Amino acid sequence: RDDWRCARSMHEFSAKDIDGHMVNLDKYRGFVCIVTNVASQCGKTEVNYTQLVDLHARYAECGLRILAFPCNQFGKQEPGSNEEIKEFAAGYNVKFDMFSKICVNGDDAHPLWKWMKIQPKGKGILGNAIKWNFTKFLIDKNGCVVKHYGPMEEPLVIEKDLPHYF
Ligand SMILES: *CC(=O)N(c1ccc(OC)c(Cl)c1)[C@H](C(=O)NCCc1ccccc1)c1cccs1
Repeated sequence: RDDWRCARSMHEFSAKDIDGHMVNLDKYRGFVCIVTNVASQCGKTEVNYTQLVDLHARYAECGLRILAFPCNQFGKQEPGSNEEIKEFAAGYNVKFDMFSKICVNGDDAHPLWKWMKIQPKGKGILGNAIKWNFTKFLIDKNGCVVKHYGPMEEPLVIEKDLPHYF
């Protein structure tokens, strides 16, 4: 639709988790979140999953949460079913939140992703297009986008930004 344009927080959105159940993202109010588009057959799948698991293990007790959205739009590198992707993520000992596969670009992009991309200046992205697998957004406790990190930036580079938002 168009109402996503008017939102001011991630917490105004909902999304289906990887089991198919709708999740209201306002449950993340009060938590610092990394939101990322993931893929199982990407050249950087291992480094992204393992470092995201490591960050979550290290900072969940501080309030860090991670929202992973599978997306097949980049080299068709997430071709499997939601059940297969859940089983894949389990292989990296993922304990953060897996969502159902979505689009992140184009007219059928999930509204949360349409919204994140238009956030200002250094928060949202340039060109209204996610470029590849494993773009990361840092979301503060109020659900606002505070930083983004591109497909080639390892998740551990986010660690230096976390203390300003916990
Ligand atoms: C979990 C947590 O939030 N930590 C922390 C506090 C404040 C900030 O920045 C505002 C950040 Cl990034 C993290 C832990 C932490 O507090 N570790 C110390 C453990 C402890 C031991 C005894 C009593 C109380 C706390 C941090 C993780 C890395 C650096 S600080």
